Amino acid sequence: KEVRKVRIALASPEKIRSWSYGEVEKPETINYRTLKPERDGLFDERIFGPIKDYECACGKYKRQRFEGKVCERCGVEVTKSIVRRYRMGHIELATPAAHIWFVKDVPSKIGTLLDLSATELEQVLYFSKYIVLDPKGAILNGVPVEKRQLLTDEEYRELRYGKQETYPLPPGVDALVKDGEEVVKGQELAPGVVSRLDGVALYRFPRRVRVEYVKEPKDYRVQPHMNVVVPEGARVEAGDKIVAAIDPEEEVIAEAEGVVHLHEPASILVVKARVYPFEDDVEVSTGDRVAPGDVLADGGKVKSDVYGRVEVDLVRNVVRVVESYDIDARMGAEAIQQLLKELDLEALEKELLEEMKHPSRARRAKARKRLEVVRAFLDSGNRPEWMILEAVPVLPPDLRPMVQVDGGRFATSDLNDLYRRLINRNNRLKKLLAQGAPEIIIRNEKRMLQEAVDALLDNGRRGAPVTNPGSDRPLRSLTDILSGKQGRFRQNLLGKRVDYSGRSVIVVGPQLKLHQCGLPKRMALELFKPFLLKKMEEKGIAPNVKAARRMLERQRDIKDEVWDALEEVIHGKVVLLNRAPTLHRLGIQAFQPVLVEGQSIQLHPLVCEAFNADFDGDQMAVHVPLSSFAQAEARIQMLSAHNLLSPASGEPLAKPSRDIILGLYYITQVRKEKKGAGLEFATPEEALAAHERGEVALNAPIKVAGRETSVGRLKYVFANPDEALLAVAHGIVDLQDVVTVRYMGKRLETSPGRILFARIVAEAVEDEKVAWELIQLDVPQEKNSLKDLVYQAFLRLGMEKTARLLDALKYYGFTFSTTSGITIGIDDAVIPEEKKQYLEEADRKLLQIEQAYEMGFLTDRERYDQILQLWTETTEKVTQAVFKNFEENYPFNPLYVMAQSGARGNPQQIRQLCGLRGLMQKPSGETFEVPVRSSFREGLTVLEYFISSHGARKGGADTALRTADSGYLTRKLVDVTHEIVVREADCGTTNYISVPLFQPDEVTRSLRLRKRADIEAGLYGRVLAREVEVLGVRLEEGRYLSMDDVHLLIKAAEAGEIQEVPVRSPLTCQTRYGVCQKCYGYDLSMARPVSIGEAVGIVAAQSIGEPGTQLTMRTQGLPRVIELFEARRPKAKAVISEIDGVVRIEETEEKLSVFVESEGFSKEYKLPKEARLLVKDGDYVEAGQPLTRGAIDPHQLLEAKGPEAVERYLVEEIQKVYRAQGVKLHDKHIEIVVRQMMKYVEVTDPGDSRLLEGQVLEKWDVEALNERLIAEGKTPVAWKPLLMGVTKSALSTKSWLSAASFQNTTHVLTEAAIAGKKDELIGLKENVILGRLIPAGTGSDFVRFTQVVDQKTLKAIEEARK
Amino acid sequence: GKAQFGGQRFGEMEVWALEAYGAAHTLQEMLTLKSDDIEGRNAAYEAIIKGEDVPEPSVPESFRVLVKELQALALDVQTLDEKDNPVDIFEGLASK
Amino acid sequence: TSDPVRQYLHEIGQVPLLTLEEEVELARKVEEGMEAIKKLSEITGLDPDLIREVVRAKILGSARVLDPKTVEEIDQKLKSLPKEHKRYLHIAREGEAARQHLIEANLRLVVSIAKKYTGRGLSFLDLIQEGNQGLIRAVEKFEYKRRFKFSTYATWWIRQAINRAIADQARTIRIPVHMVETINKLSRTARQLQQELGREPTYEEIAEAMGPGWDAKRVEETLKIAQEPVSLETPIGDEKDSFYGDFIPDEHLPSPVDAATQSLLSEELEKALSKLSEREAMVLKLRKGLIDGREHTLEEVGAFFGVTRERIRQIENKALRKLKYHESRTRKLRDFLD
Amino acid sequence: LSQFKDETNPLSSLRHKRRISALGPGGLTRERAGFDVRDVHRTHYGRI
DNA sequence: GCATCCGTGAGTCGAGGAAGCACAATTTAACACTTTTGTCAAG
DNA sequence: CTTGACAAAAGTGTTAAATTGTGCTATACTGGGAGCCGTCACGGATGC
Ligand SMILES: [Mg+2]
Ligand SMILES: [Mg+2]
Ligand SMILES: [Zn+2]
Ligand SMILES: [Zn+2]
Repeated sequence: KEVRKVRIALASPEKIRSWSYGEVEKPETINYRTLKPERDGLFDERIFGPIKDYECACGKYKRQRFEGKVCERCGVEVTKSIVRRYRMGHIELATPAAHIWFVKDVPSKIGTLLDLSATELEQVLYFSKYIVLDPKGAILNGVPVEKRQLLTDEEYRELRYGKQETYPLPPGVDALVKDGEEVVKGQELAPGVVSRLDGVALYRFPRRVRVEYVKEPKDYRVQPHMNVVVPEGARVEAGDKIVAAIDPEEEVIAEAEGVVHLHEPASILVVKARVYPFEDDVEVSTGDRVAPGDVLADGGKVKSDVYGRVEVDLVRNVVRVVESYDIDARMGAEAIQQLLKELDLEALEKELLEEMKHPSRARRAKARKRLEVVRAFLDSGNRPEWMILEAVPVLPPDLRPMVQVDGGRFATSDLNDLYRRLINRNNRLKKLLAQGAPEIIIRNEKRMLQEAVDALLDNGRRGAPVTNPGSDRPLRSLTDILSGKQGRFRQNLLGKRVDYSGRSVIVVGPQLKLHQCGLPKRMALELFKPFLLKKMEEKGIAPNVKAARRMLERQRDIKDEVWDALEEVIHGKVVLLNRAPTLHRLGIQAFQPVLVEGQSIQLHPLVCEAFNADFDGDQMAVHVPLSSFAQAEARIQMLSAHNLLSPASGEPLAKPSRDIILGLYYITQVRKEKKGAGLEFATPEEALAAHERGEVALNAPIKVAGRETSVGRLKYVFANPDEALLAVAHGIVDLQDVVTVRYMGKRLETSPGRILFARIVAEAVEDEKVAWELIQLDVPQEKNSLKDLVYQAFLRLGMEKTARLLDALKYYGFTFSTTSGITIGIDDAVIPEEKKQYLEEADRKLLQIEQAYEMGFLTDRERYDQILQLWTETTEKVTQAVFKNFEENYPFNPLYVMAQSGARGNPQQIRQLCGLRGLMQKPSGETFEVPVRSSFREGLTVLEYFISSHGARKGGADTALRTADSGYLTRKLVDVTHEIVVREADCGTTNYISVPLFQPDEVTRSLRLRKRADIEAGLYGRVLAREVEVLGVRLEEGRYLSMDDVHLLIKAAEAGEIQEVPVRSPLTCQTRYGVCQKCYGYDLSMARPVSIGEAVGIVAAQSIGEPGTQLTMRTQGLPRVIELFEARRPKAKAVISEIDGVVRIEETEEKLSVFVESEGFSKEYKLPKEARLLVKDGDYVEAGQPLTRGAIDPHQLLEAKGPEAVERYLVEEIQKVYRAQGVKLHDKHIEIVVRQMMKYVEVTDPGDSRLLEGQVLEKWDVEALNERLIAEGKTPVAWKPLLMGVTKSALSTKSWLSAASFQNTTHVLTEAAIAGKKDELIGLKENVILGRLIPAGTGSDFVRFTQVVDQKTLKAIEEARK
Repeated sequence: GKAQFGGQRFGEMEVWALEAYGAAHTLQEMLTLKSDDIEGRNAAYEAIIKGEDVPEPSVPESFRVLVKELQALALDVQTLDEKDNPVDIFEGLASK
Repeated sequence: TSDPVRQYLHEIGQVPLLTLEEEVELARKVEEGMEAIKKLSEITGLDPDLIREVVRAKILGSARVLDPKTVEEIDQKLKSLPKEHKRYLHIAREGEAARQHLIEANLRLVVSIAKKYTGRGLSFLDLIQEGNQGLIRAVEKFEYKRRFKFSTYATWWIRQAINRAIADQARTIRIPVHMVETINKLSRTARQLQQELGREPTYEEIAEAMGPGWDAKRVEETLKIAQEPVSLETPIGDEKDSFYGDFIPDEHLPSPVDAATQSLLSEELEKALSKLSEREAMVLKLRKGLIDGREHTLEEVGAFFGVTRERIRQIENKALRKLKYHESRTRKLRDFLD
Repeated sequence: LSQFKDETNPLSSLRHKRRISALGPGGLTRERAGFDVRDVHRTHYGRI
């Protein structure tokens, strides 16, 4: 069968014993000399199976013939050794031990069921306070003892063994109270010591005995080794023994008849007891417990009158009943187990339902939590008493191996040590119980057993972590194995090490195609080793596979035909290149390997930006897909030439880069001269003749008669591009000169470089007209123009022609950057003549400010602010001067060309190289008053360098502490939206979102058109929900909005015809466990409608998390994004109006108050004094509209306006941060993540359902329950929308596997085990953990069952069937 | 590690990239056939050296270790089928 | 509460220390109770162990988990005895109670003894509990007639129990007590020689100093045995992202190459055996274990085919020679021999 | 703090002997350290 | 409504590997002797 | 195809030597030692 669901539930002791093949009774692991496992040990062959396949311990059966047989001599079953990895054991605990996962995991589930606090549960479990299970008529301090009452050690001893005290008398003094007399509290016993409790007083050690002979008060002295054997006031006849001693020589006897009197006791024992004299034999014995009315002695004549412990004193021959109660009080996990057994879940559920109606909110919340736990136990079918372990399971020994390394040393895991400690403590407890150890020792050993069980289950959670003696390293328990970044889930389940994988340093390959990479010969031989062996076997290179492998083992034994065979193997196959970190989905790309001589991987330049890979020492990994499915997926979906557009924004990602852009811009830029630059003539011949006279330059802009042209456009008229480029080759004209060409029947006035670029595009796309329509010939080719050209080529031609154009552009750009002559010199950083003047003006203004400050016209703070403003203005002016100097005097300056073309550098860096470094910041954040007036070309001073080092180190630390946060946020986004897949073509929903085209600017307080980039990010590749009529164009419902449609909508908005665009979005998608094709829109990586089965959730998470590193960190930047995704309450939260109305300001010196007034309601908000109010008197504010500048609390906005408003606010605020950094990200991803955030609701009115008020569930589930209740006429469940962060939403998912593998593994696992949650394997993480086919991509049910058949076989089937 | 002649770590982020591409079969191979499916990897190697296609992969050993450790934590982890009947992924080797 | 040792010390601090007189009376009561149990067993004829267990269960009360019904029956039988025997029953009960009190009141002594044995592979509380076991044994064997205080006799048993527990439970791989003593003596001798010579001694000097019957080889083997196993989870590196288990290959399960070559060898052998006759191939498979069973002897195969041993040997040799001829003429099976 | 010596070149060992680490036993930790310890204080002039 | 203790989390690769002593109960190396073949002559 | 003689290979039955495990030391000892520390933010109960 096929695994479809995974169920986790509590394991009963009977089930645990059923799992085990035998009880592990000894802690011995292996023998030290023979190295064989010891019998009944942690590694016993009799329990966990044989060490080697088909071989018993006794060495009698050694073959597969006796398969499934258990040897009679040794007991080891004759089977495969691999069962050693799968056969478990069990340890039968002498006393029950509570599972720590159900004790210290707040809220304590056992405590929740028993209504016991964490402290009380810890005290009871770890033997600190007793708990009563049967009072047995016990009265404490005048209050009868009730059940479930906690008793300390003193209280338990008082109730169980009675009250007793010992007062030690000083030597020599005689007690004032006779032996066997009742005394009251405060009564003096001896002259130096007084009693503290009422009871019978007894002599402990009489030091002197005073016998009164009758014929003589003879006295005898008693020593510690002598014991009196007669009572006080007893008649002793001559010869009777009086005092017994070790030596009969010193034994004291009576000479004649007398009366024995005891005197001088060592101490007095006062016990709260009743004394009964007796004459005949007693019916009871010492240690028993009696009740009033019970017979004690004399055959019923003497009857007990009070509960207590009975003890017979033969010396005084009386029966003492100490007043005590046979109270049943216990500690440890046995009492907890008994209490959980006694619970009736039905009665508890009924009581909790009754209590749920209490008006108190805290009472209702507590009842809801307890009732949720009870309902989980009831529905799961588990028993509460299963939470306390009676038999501890034992992991198979191969999962905790004791291996022998090649060096002879033994390596073992910490689980062996934990099991050894547990077994030792259990056996010691068994021995102590068998030996009748006292209560203290037994209690201590039971506490040790409980602590050992806790350490085995989860080490370090409670108390000091258990460490191996001789070191302070905590032992690795099962919880530590299964939790954390180094746990099983994140290290061996979600990610694994793979075979057929290599790694090497990458180098740039310009000669490679976009779909090719340079795989080294040795790496290809090692990675394709099995295929190479098969190919060598096919040919005559080797006789068989073994000979081929032996040949390949030695480097000098490899012939020359092996390389030819390897080349034959890799024909058609592709390999996956990977570079860590894989920030987005293009970090792994399929390339067609090309064998190269060397050891470094050759990487195509164009994909480098996709890989975020430079060639300063990067390393990349190579993986080899094996089967036909993997090869088809790599060649069709994962191919580098097939992923030309970025899925995040839809713009091209494999586009011309630094050197390519530099070369194309250099050739496509025209020359501007200044020789003539204005001279006007009458006829063109005059201008030409002046040109040969040298008065005017070739490219100098002149006027011939009325029009403005140049000498080049008149002197050089080329009939076709071939003649122009032939003249360029001969050196008559340059690529940067402006001449007249006849292209496509049009007399253009352009440069031969631009005509050459047009020809390049035409030859690359093999279509002159389309290529002409794609390019813009009137501007130099910068990065943006090349990107637009690539996108237009992708739209008009397809992937293959776009890849060909990309390769041609790369080749030509590289060649022209090589031959153009771009170089960086110290004089290329031109110092403007205006910098000195600006610095002098700044110095004069600073001197004026200082003089004014000395005059007292301004204070320190505003003087510092003015200095900062002055220096910022000076820096901006210097930047403008630098760029004006470049664009006027040196238009082809390498720094200017690189900055303008976008190949490298930004205006700030060009300023630092050419202008001034500027202001710098202190480590505390303040900026230095004096700036760094010297640039890098002039050279900084030591002090200026030290000042700049502060900012440099701050930026480095910011990047270091920001990369981890960005990665963790990306992990959260992946784990919360891992289940989102395109699962159907259309869900049929009628809801939508109105994307606004106008933003309400507050400085003008009016609607202004948003930026084109924002509208494109919010509308490109989206399905129109409603038909839109703009500019005579009717976009029907269900039409995908392309870039042309977005531009048309933008133009219509500019014409004032449309205010907002209604589009279908994932927020309004009704598809369960995913989205629909018509709601997602285009697949931005292909500029076509999304294919059904794509994992859009993972794509969205990666797209959002990739530019997290680029966001500035320094409520702004990446922390703002994090607090937005987590729905955290901002510290400087804004104040919003809960209800709509007219605003009224009551600003007073005492307090600041804002009133929202309505027809019958009036709300008051007490604002802080330093609040930047953005609303004035006489304004109409709506519900949720902010009143103070700041960050809106998402929960307050959701509760004030509604789910749509809070979703829109979240999307807009998240997108604002990316806009501020220049990163273009489509709103689909943010909307998907927000939809995942808004997936949960809270029940307010249970209605006709079993749900509880305040319970949090999924919106889809409650909607289904509501429609089901409506179908058969029942009161619907009232629910309130709930917003939670990505962490809380991911942790509360229905599938326990993904939640456990994400975070809080212990809590998720314990909740799932208690509730018996069954994982349906809906998302992608669970299938990854189980290694199944994920329900996305080729594994989606929509396309998984597609069948391909030829014509002939299909016709045969039809003919043979019909 | 190169010194120990080990493979390349295919961590979580690479799995996310494969899921984003939708390469379900490649991801399954890299999780089972090429990593820890003992019978699966042995059969795949035998098929490749024989010129045949690799067989369908099976349950990884890592999931078996997960199940056994969860059982050692006294948690009953059971894998079910469409009809909710228990499914033995250990091929009867752990059944008494 | 958080510190188990603190809680245990607080618990043992609630039992006042025994004076000399109290110690003597408790020891005398224990001796008298043992003698009374002996007399009761002699008279009633019951097992002394059974009577002692019944008396101990009655003394400890019902707060303890043989079924209690037989304990009650035995107690009723003992109480049915006349007064001269109920006297011994009461003496036994008082002796058991005194034994419990005496054991309870000497926990400070065992704590003080065990505080000097810490750091030898066992935790403090484990040493305390093993010393408690030794203390119980000492109370069982203590005699007050010799007039020696209880501490003097109890210390021997407590330290003996602690040392035995350290020898038997401080190592993951258990080593017998005699070998533990040998290792300890070897370590002491090595340390003494090391401090005497001012350098680490070689095995020859250690063996010479140990005594007769010891050589360098035996010292080396003893040191090799005394090597504690190394943990598989010891981190290596500044970051806590590596462990020993990540560098130890698994050499038990066959590698994919090994399984592949085994399958290839099986297929080639099956193809080669096709050239043999039907009977010869079956005989060779039976004689070489190709039927997954142990190689059947000549007599077993002969009885299976109803043939004598000599003919089976002859046909097996002839078939082996034919296979050798085929291999020589083909050479398609030599590479698998290695 | 006892690190395996880096002696690729004499300058390597010379720098390694003159390194100052805020980590180690009793010191800070890689992921327990904020911006306060990682910044260049004004007193680092001429000393670090 | 708020101060406070507790628990959980904080990027990816790679390259870093301190007694002895006596005495009885259990195991096993060393042999000695039948038992069982593996093979060889006899055709 | 069979019918007897040989020459080891393995198993059975003692034999003590080696190894292993439990019992016993009688002046008097009567409550532990190591920590110990530079982080922030966010649930979430725990009380006042
Ligand atoms: Mg780099
Ligand atoms: Mg001309
Ligand atoms: Zn066996
Ligand atoms: Zn939809």
